[PDB]
Formats: sequence, C-alpha cells, structure tokens
Amino acid sequence: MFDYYRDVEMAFIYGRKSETVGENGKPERTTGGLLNFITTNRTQFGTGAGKTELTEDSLIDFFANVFNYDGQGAGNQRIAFVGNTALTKINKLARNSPST
Amino acid sequence: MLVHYGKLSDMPTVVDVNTTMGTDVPEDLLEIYVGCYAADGKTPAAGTGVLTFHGSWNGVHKRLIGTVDLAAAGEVIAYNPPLMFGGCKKLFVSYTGVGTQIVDVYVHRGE
Repeated sequence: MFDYYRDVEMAFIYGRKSETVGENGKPERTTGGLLNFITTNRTQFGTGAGKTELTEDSLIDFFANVFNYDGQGAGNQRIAFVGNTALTKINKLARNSPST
Repeated sequence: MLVHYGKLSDMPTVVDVNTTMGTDVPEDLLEIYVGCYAADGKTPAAGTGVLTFHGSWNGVHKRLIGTVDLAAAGEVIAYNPPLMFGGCKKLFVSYTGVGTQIVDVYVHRGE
C-alpha cells in the first residue's frame, strides 16, 4: 500500500497525458501530471544560459507572481511543498539582506 | 552577473546595469569580464573580434569605459578588465568581428 501511494503521488506530479493501444488490443491511458498543466510559472534557478540567477529579489518575484489572479482561491492562501535543501538555502539567503 | 551567452550578433545592443544591492546607497564600482570559446561552446579558445563598452548615467549621454580584444581571451587571460567608478544605469556594447563565436560576458558591481 505504501508503494501504491508513492507511485500515485509521483504519477500526479510527473505524469503526462497519453492514449495508446495495449498488447491485448485494448486502450491504455496515462494521466496528465501536475507539471503538465502548470506552464505559465516555471523557473529554473541556477547559473548559465536559460536559467535565472538565485537572489532574494528573484525569489520575491517568483512568489509574488502567483498572486496576480485571485481566481477561486479564497482568503489569498497558498500551500507550498518544498524540499529540505531548498528551504535551508532560502533561510541562508534571507540572512544577507539588511531587511530579511 | 551574466548578461548574454552565445552569438555575438545576439549580444543585446543595450544592457541594464542598474542594480539594487546592499543598502539604498548606489553602487560605485563597475568591472567587465569577457571570455571567449572555440567553435564548441564548452571548450575555451581565442577570438578575432573586439568589444567596446560605453556607460550612461542618464541613458542618453555615453562615457567610454574600455575595450577588450577576443584575441587575448582564452583559458588564461592577458588583457586588463575595464574598470569605472561612478553611477551607471545603462551599458552600451558594440562588437567588431566576424561573429559566430560563443562568448562570455560578466558584469561585476560593488557598493
């Protein structure tokens, strides 16, 4: 059951839409993941061409972009699921600023 | 602190070098690093072109900063990076070369 739920989670995040005929001759479908639909705000943080330099200003712009449309979100609330390394790096970057 | 990567023709004609760093005090140091490559982007090599940079405090009056020759550009540089003290909001870059090289341009600023 744990393996089942982990697979479902990974499919919902990184899945892609498809429809194909299976080996028995019947259709086989794959769901479209979360990252499939999110296209407006996708950012690659790093150095080099095609990437955005990581600074406090870039982070503020990235986080404030999602509030442009209220949409259906009530109370202006969002939920963030982040990795431990990324959160620690954000905590480190907030220190250098004269105002955090 | 990277402005553009790739084709010399793809170097932007105007670059915004005004940066909000540190406190409300504006920056007073400006230094430019130029790195050339071979035909392949990863491996470094020399170049034939010459780059010229100009800076404007108000965006219309330009002041000469310096010039860099891609011939000296390589794994170990031999030229001296341009250095300017003062307030600059915009950077003007002009190239005089054959083009079709992968190049590195870097801008360093100080409080």
